[PDB]
Amino acid sequence: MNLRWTSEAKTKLKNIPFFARSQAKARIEQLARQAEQDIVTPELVEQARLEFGQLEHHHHHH
Repeated sequence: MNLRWTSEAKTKLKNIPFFARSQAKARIEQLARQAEQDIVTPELVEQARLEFGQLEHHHHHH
């Protein structure tokens, strides 16, 4: 069900907004499967956090 979260990854997950933490967790663990790893690094956690940052610049319109 869940993958192996590193201590650093756990901390990184905490740095993510609660509203999107479930969202991010789903992304992070899916990214781990993209690498076929059972253990998620804080780097994967950052990736999910970054992608949400890139796709959302607050004013999503012109």
